[PDB]
Amino acid sequence: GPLSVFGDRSTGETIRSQNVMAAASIANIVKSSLGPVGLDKMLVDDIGDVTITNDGATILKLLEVEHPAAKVLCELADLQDKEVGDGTTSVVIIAAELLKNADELVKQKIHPTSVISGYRLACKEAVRYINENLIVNTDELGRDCLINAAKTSMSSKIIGINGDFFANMVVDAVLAIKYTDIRGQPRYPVNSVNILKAHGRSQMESMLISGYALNCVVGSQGMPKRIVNAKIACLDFSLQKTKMKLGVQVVITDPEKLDQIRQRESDITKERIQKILATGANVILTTGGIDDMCLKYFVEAGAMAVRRVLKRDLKRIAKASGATILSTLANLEGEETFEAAMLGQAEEVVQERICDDELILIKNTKARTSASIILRGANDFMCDEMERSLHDALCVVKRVLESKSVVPGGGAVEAALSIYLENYATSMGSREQLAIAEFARSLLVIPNTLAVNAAQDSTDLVAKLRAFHNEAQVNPERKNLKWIGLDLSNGKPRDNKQAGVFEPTIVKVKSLKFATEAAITILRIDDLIKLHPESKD
Amino acid sequence: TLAFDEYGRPFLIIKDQDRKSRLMGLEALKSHIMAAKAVANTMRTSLGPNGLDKMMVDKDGDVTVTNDGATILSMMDVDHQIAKLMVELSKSQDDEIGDGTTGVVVLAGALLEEAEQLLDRGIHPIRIADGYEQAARVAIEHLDKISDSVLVDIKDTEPLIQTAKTTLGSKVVNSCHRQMAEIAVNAVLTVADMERRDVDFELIKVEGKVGGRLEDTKLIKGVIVDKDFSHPQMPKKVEDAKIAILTCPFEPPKPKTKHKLDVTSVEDYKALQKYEKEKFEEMIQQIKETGANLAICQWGFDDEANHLLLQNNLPAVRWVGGPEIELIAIATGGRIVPRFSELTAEKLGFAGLVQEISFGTTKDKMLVIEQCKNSRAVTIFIRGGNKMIIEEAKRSLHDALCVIRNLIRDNRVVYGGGAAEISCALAVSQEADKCPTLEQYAMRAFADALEVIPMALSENSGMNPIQTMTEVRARQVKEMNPALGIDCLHKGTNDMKQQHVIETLIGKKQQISLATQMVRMILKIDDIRKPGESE
Amino acid sequence: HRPVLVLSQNTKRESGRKVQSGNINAAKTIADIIRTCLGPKSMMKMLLDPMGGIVMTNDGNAILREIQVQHPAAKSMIEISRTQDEEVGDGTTSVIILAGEMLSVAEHFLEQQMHPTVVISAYRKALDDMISTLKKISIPVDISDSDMMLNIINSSITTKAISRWSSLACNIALDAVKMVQFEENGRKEIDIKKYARVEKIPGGIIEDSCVLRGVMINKDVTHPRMRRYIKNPRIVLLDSSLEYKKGESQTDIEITREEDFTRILQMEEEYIQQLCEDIIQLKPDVVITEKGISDLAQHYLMRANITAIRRVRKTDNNRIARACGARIVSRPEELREDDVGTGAGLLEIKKIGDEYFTFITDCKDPKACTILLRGASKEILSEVERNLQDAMQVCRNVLLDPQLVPGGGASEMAVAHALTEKSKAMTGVEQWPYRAVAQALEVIPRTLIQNCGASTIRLLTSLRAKHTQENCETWGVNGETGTLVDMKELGIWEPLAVKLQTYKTAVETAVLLLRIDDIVSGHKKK
Repeated sequence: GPLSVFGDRSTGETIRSQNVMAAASIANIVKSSLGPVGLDKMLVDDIGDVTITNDGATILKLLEVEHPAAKVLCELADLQDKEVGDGTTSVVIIAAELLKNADELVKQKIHPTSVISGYRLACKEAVRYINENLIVNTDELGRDCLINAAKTSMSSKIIGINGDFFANMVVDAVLAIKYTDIRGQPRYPVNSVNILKAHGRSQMESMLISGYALNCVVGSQGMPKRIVNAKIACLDFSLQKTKMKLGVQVVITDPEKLDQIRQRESDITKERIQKILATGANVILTTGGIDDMCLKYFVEAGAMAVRRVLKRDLKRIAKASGATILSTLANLEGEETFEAAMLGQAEEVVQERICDDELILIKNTKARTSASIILRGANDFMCDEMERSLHDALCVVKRVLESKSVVPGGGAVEAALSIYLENYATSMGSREQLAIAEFARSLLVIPNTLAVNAAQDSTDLVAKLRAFHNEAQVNPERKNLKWIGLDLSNGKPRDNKQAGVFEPTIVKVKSLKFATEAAITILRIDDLIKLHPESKD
Repeated sequence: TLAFDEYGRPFLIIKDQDRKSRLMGLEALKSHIMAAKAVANTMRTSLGPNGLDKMMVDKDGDVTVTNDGATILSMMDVDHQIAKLMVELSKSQDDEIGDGTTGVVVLAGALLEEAEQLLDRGIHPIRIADGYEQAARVAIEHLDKISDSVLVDIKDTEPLIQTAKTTLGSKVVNSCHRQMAEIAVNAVLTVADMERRDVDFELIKVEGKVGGRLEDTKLIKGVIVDKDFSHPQMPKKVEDAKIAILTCPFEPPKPKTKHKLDVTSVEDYKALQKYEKEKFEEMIQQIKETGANLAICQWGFDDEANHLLLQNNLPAVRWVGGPEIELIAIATGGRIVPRFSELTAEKLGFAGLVQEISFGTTKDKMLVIEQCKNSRAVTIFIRGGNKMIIEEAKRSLHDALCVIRNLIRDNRVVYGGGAAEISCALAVSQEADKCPTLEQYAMRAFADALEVIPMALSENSGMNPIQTMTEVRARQVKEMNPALGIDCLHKGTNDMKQQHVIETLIGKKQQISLATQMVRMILKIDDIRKPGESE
Repeated sequence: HRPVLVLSQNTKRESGRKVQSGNINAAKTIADIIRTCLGPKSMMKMLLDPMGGIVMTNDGNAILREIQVQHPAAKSMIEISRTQDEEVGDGTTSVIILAGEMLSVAEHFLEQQMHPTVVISAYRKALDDMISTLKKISIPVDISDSDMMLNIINSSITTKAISRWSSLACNIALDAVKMVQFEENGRKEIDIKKYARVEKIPGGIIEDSCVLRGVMINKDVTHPRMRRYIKNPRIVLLDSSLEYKKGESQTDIEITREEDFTRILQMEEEYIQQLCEDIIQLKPDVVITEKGISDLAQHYLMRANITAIRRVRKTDNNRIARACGARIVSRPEELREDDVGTGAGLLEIKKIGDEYFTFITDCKDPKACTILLRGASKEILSEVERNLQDAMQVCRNVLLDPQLVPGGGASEMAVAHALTEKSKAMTGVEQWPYRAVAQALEVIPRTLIQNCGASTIRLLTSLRAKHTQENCETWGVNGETGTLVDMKELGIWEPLAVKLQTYKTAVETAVLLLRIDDIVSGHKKK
């Protein structure tokens, strides 16, 4: 009679209903943290580690989900971080609503294949519509779009200050790391910016360092802690007493030579450690270690020798200071070389006291003038959130510089698209007008959620927004009402272009494409079989 | 989801929802049909002259071997709400007609089995149920076309004996194939009311005593009770009985209310002793004054009465039960007398030889009445070599008595042996294509289901159902449809007119109607809410 | 047993008003632990630890570190005390009290249909005016005056239990900090963390405590034949051993001739001789190392009349170098005259309670010091050691930031009034939660007079009234009398840096904790 499958099998409307619930249980998490009027969450694990955040990415990475329909939304959020870098909240909210509306269509006997087909047509047209209603590139706005974009991205974060303190640090830090590659690629690799934390002064005393901040110490308390006009020697080999390899053994039948053989183990080390200093180097950076004999030669030479630093940071210093990293000897069976002419430079290398701890800064570097940001918070909870907030802000400004196009924020994009698609649904409305209209309606979840979190009348505030966007589409008298959004502080419409509310174009075009694919996939899981684990036999 | 909402809270609608089960779809319908297959597979094994017996073991360890579907299906331990209804189907047929205890289950099962393909074709479950009504009307209308009888219930009882032989032929009493057929006819026709065509089931009693053989079963024109003469030396033979039926104990009359007689003097003590002695004498002489020579009493006797019964040559028995004195008074033409002082000759019963029978080494002392005067009640006395054959013989004669009653109710008969079923299947097929609007598949399914009976009969008869059905169905079309059926030994030809295979018209009319209604009420269900474990 | 289909098995959620008021209530609860550890009349708290020890203190940070809480919001207030302990010295109790009040006033407004971002924004704006006001009421310090510096320290040890011996503790702290004022390259530093050693020895009385012009180590001489008293030693500091060890290799020496066994052993003795000849060329009196000294090495050292210390800790050897002026080397073969600790003073090995302590003191110009504490037991010694840590931090603070603010509650009242006078022109929804900050500031003089047993109506009413005038602005609380005295006569002055950080921490603490609307518990990490 039944299948002889040893697990549990559900078909029909059982799974079609469960996937809607599971998807909602995820959207319900991040809906409350949308916009500047949202509030933060505190996540506490089983053992007592407390994380403060409000971003959709960190929250969904930390919180465990079990239903296979919920993992889809978690993966969607992870993709947004990879492709864009920001905006990771609306992709879960919008994607969940696409499923909710599709469920209503399926229960009305609209064939799943006609729901999917209609959704793809609506997405493709939405991409066209937004690309025909763009505001301006970044040439007319100049630096104003960069300060505004930074403050826009901060509006929902702990560094959402009223002033321009952080916005200036972010925009200048990104512009200071301009590296042009072949064929006109003025890249801004924000991943190279070292962000430091310290529990110290208030937020408005954070530093922007011209140069690089290396999380290291001078070490032996006889070395100088400030060098002016330094030459930097980057190397990656161990400054230690010379060791033999396992394949070589010392077999002595004449003890008279024992003392000479033993002495050799220190003669090689003491000569090489001095010949790298005869080059004129002032600061020596190594990822290995410096033993007790070797420290003497760095101290007495008046050199700063920093040990046990990360390889990922030494490579960044060497590129920024113009140094070559020395790993071994060269010059085609030369005796000893040490590449004396390949030292880097810096105007100053100094160790400072940063919240009763030690940090060595390399100033200006004289080759590429890299940047580093050192954040100050009151406690560890703030410091971790501030680092996350800074990383996001650095990414948004990067994307604005690379993709020279801005769109209005404040829900203006979703409101405009919700009307354009309704006209498409009528014009091509044969059998799929229901799926196209529902796709368009799902777009309004963004100005709706923002109104709710702001404690505004959602049904009046958003309805008024649509009235302005409709007039400029049905009365073509150049009404110029298509860039109006919501002012969540007053409950009134605002002109987002004059208000300075800009968002990247890509955070909207890509979110629509990604949410569509996920929304389609979740609609084709009518049956579910789950097998019992091999635990009880 | 239940017990989990989108907000993380529990979601509870009904009590103990986690212990419930619901599955609708087409799975409720397939589960009902599949469960019915398990029922049909049981009863198909006991259909026809070669039908095999079942051994039923009761919860207390008692064992009886029977063929009667009413005794097989009533002893089931099936915990399924639809399979239980299949038993009720056999009950309704047993109560109204009393014959087709096997047939209605096999037919109803075939309708459910053939319906399986109709659901897989995408036909609405209810349209299937309605389609069976359109086809059933055709079979019923043609069933009443071919029918004839020459039974008058006077003397020409040949087709009536033949009907009893057809019914009994399926039972385990064929060693008395003729003897029990004649007993059944004589039992009913001597009590039936020809004016209204009514037969009172209480006028035929069935008794039995273990021992002897089936061939010793007799019809007694009278009553059989447990005889126990109060006086052990009382003569055991009355040649000409004048029977007094009395419902009063042979003891001094007492009031029904609280009495508490006050005795003070010795004259009071001694005087009562005399008065009580006289009461014993009067109550006996009041019987003799009526000419009575045999008393039958619901109550017992005093020791004083037994001596007076001896001296007055007045035999009597004791502690005869309610229904026994009721039947005796009717069978003998008498009346029940409340008291001794109300005795009169006009209320005495009249009967011939009164004797008790001793059986082997036992002390059963059973009554036999030889002669009676226009009695309207008979008793059947069943013998047998073991307890099982006697109890089955009771059911075997019961069926024979029932089909006789059915002919009295309605004297229209049909030809059996599958001839009626095959002819109906052919008739429905001819009209199934007039007109194939929507119901073409359903009406053909009905016609195919009707053949489950001659096919199961062929299998139990040892024949291939394809080789048998294709020949008979062809022969019934190539020539004017004869009453052509099937049999195991063929008896020469399969002409039901020459084999004398007789079945009642009203029997089959009920089998088709009741089976169809039962199928409908179990098809039109798509949700079963049965509870699971207690906790 | 078929399970219920769920997500996030065995997790809990709490959201809404149960969190908005819940987290504030948690902060209110923990805030009271040290409420009585603010004023000069504080009581001692006896804390028991699971190890079996006892801590007797009134230091706000030391008390809170010993309290284990379950509520995830209370843990945030513990972290606040951790930050303050490193940024400032005596900015402890007053920060936890004020931070709690910033949340208390928030609860009032949050329940009045105000969005958390309006309450948070109002507090962030108020900070700018509290910081601006403090800088306008400061007084410059001439840090070269001995008496001004001693008075500043006196004001920081009054609260603590060693105030009875203020005429001793103030001099200990002031000089100990001066001895660790470093300037070698182009950077001025005051190092009170690596070289400001406090050495406590049970026995004696607290009046015996002193600061040593040098260092001491709990070590004896390697050999009794070596000098225990050297007036003017030439000190050499070694990091290497004076032993012979098998090298980290696979050396295999075949013994084949009659003499081979004894010849190998002779060379081992010659190795020690080579080292002994190189470490005496500088004519040292004292050799201090970290690693073992062989018996043969001691033979030659005794002949040279050299005093040796065997196994000195790295933290002690680096401190000796700073006090005696010697250089630590790890290669005896490269010893030079420049390594010899000239300018060092007396070496003497003393016995304190039948335990040896080596003193290297009376140095010409040491850059490191040890504070020698004596007392009945670890009870008083632990109290003194911790209190001196605060006194040296407060001395260091004003030496780097020579600005004082009139303390004892005078600062908090002046700022509260400055906020009120500006608030009159806000003319918006933020006007009311802005003024609420000024009310929270008054908790400090309120708690100062409550802990003294004084009326909370008579003193605060009069004190607030006095701060309506622009002449004094220095009226505060006399924690000894229970009345109101102009701080210009009490002399209670507090570092500006501590006052600036106090307000910055209190406001930023609230910014974090007022944003939490949802607590998620029960998840595990991988």
